[PDB]
Amino acid sequence: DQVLKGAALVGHNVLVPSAQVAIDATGSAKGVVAATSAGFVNFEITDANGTFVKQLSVPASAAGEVSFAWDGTDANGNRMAAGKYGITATQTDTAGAKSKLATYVDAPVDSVTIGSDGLYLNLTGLGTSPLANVLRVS
Amino acid sequence: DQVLKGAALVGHNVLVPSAQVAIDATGSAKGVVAATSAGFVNFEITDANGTFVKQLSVPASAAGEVSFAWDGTDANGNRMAAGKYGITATQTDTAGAKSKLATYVDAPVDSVTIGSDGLYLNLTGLGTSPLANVLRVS
Repeated sequence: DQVLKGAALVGHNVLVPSAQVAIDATGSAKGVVAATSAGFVNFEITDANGTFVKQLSVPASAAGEVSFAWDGTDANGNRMAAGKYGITATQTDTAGAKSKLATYVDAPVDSVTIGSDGLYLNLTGLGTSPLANVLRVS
Repeated sequence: DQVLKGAALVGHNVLVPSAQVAIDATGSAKGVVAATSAGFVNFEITDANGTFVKQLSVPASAAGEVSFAWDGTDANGNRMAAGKYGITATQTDTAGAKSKLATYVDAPVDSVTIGSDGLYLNLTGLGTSPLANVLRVS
């Protein structure tokens, strides 16, 4: 099946549901979230223990997709260590109503592996992901 | 395309990436998370403002899927109001290393709608979801 030819993903970038994002030493982690109303969404980055790292805010013209991007630095301008960081997204509509939105992280498909348990994508920085958890190639 | 016959989803349950879960007045919200190591995972339920509601903990024989279930009550045994609640999952492996895991919520596909923007699933309690964000029918 092309459930095999999904090897064409190798070399490209994908969007997968992830509660965390990753950065190397050069920096930058991007992704998107689906806003259900107009307003703004605040993306909070925490560390291993759960310590505050940085916070981003993005306006939302109206319901729809909304992108985010972390430069890999803390609120104090400091470049954080390469590794995986937790990310939480909270929406606030025009009215003040709050809600948690699912985060989708963008990552490069370094390679694909086909083992006994099906086909898996080896996402750079993030790790492993079953071909299926993919939201789309963007 | 059967990208249309995915109307067979109506009446069944699906697993979709969600940062929140929902409960009616009778109760119960379930879902799953993919543990990357053996240990335990703690699911924390928060409210609209972000107030603590309840916390669940589940052991993990080893890397793999792990299910969760909230009875709709707070840590103090109180039945919370019907509605949407935020859920966060944190893994702790045998060693004490912590990590945030992506949450997938199980919800009944009340119906399917096909509009100008493609086909959408009307998930009971959660709301809307584009056919694609679905992880699988379970």
